[PDB]
Amino acid sequence: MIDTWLAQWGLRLPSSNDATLRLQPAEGPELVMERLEGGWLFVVELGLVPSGLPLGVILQLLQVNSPFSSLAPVKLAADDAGRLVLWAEARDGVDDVDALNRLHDRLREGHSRLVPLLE
Amino acid sequence: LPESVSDVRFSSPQGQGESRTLTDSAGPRQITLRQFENGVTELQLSRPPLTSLVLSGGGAKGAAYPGAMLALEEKGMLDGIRSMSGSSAGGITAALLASGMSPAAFKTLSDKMDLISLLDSSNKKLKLFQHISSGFSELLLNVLPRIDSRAEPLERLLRDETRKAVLGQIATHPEVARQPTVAAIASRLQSGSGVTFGDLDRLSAYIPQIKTLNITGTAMFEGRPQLVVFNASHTPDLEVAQAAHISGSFPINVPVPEMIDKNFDSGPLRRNDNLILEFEKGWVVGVPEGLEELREQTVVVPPDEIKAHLQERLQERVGEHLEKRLQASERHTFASLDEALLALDDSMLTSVAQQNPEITDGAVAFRQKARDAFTELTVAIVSANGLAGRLKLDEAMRSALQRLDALADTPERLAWLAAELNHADNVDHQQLLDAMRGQTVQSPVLAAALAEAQRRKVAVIAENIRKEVIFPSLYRPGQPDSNVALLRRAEEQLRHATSPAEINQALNDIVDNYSTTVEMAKAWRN
Repeated sequence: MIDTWLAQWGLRLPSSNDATLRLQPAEGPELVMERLEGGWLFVVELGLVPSGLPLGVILQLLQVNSPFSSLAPVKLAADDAGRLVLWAEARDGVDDVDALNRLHDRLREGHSRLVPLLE
Repeated sequence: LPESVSDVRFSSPQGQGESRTLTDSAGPRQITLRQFENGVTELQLSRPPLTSLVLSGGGAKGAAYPGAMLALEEKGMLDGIRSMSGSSAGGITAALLASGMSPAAFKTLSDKMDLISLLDSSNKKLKLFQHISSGFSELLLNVLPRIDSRAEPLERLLRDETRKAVLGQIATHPEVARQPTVAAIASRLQSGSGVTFGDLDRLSAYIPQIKTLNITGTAMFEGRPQLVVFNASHTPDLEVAQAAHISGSFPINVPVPEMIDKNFDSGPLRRNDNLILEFEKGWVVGVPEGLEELREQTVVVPPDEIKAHLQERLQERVGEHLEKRLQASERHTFASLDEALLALDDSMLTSVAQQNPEITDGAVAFRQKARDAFTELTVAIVSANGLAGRLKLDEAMRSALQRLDALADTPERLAWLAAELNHADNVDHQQLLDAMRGQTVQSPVLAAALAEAQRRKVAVIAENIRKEVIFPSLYRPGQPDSNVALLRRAEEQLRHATSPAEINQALNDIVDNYSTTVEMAKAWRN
């Protein structure tokens, strides 16, 4: 449950059910939470896709999406404006606190491994 | 939780715990302020004044339009409209309404005006395309003099009706009519000249019934749509009848956002609302107005009996939209009360102060001192007779700036003061900023104002690049999806650019990956 997950940090789900919430841990990337009708979309931003990436880097990025990736179920995508992002979907009534922390952990792990490759 | 995710806070302000209401529906904007246990302040207020009418497209389908104007008049909201904007054929209607025609007069004209015949007749205004053989928007303007469309029935009609409406408004306001600038305009019109965008701008300041006019169209040139904009800033001396005629003659619908203007401001409140009339999931994560916001401001438009019917329907639909917007509200969340108060304009602050002076005393004192200091600065600038020289500024200017500096005791107040010093219409502050551009200065407020002025300069350049380089290629028919993606990314880079370097990177990415676009990109880069 999202409110309980937030309670871990002494936070509470704001009563003004706004469509987008942003969390900033002391270390690591900002976590963007977007409300889906029946769940949440967890996203971490990696900046606009740079021009001129070497093939090996392109491969590493695309390999994040392997069904057997260690970052599973996180996915690497680009938004409509060309911003590289890692995302995962939290589904109400299925993903408990441990499941949510696991998504957050994988999003962070992916972020740390990839940011250096995007000079 | 692992070490790295031990502490976490909301990166944007979020109310926590219970809130208390500091002010309840204060003044005309119904300002409500709620503050939470962590100091976060939520501002709730009515929608901003409906000052803009936007007519997306036109032509035969515009038969219903008179119903919208009748609805605005019925609700006493037509005088509140300050500007009229129309795309393609919508410019025809916008020009008539902007000139001051009454809803009744406009209905009569619209009903016995055959827009299909008038438009079809337009005897080949493709001479424009040919003359542009020897950016684009400026080339089009430079070729109009060697084109003669003044006698075309549609243009003659628009010129005559707009002139009659303007002269009638002037005549009903004798105090205005006798003012020299107005008398000059009237004399020029009586001699046969047509109403210009500049005439409308000057008269609208005197007569609420006359509105400023914006006409935008997309002109296909070499398979690429070019955005053509006519208004008081770009084409003050162009007759509105000719602009509406040209815009209506282009063969690629102008996106509504291209008709809604960008406004730099010292706070987050929307300055005004639009009533957008049109006929008939995107995913951007952004950094760490939307179509949905535009949708809230849009009303979809639906043989004498049919005209009456379609107009009746639109009048009913617009009337309901106008009632419903009164029930809507705008909401903003701030990290502190003072920042919420800084978001309020002077009139709003006064309204809140009249109900709950205990929460506004500090903000009212700050506002009064800032206004007095800004005046002192203006007096110093104008009284200096030149801001150049071996020595930087003078004692009077320094003194005014020192007073502003003392008010900048928080990052929020510094930012507000710097944005206030950047108001584009303040000729004197603008002379000060221009005079000190690129220089190190002692005043923290002036330094912040200079940095903001530079950021605004970059944003303006980025917007021009978007319109001249990106828009035409982005909306080119048949543009492969890969190029569209590249262009969308460039638009994102341009929206966020704060330095010439960031603009250059956007241009380089297009040159290196796009498969005349590349030419225009290299042109802007140097």
